[PDB]
Amino acid sequence: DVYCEVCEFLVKEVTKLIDNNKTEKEILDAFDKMCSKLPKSLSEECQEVVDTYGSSILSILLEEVSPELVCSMLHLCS
Repeated sequence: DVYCEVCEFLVKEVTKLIDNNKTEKEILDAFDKMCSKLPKSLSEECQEVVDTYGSSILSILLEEVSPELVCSMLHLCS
């Protein structure tokens, strides 16, 4: 309800990049600018999530697992 919020944030943003035809390389690189979207309170936690979870989020999304389930699958939400 903290690492969960940043996790829901990232999932959506990555599925936007998926829906806009970004290669996987391009999304890994778009992780640095993603946490810029957020206020400073959250940024640090955000970069903690990108660092351990980012590419695992992307891969699961790329397996066609529902965006909805990603964060709880990874034990960041729920």
